[PDB]
Amino acid sequence: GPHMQFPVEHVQLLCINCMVAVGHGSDLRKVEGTHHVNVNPNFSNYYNVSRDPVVINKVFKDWKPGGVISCRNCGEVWGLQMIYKSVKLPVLKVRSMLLETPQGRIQAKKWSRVPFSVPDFDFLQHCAENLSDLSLD
Ligand SMILES: [Zn+2]
Repeated sequence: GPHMQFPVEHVQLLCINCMVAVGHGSDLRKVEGTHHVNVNPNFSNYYNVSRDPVVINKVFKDWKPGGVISCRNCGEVWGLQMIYKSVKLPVLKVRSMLLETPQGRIQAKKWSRVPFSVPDFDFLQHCAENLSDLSLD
């Protein structure tokens, strides 16, 4: 029915091209609402960084560029890898990614249409998971 509803837990990160699931739509996040980046350690296996170092128009401050990302399952260049506070966050598109839902797959060209939710990168956690200066127990 109406009320286009699609939970992240229901939305999986796949390759519109491949479509084998390169991640989860509930494992990705946003960065200062500038560019969506799906965080995942096993993602490095789902993509290969180009040879060249930085290949972008200009460089950013809030974060630095990385390497051109390309779905290893297929190759469809997602974009480039971005680092922030020492966090490898791949910057993919919305047209290169597929949102597998129990209501039907969805492929947008703008995250502005993304059905699932995309929370910003919780640095507090990543910091609490990278520092652990708080506690372990
Ligand atoms: Zn691919």
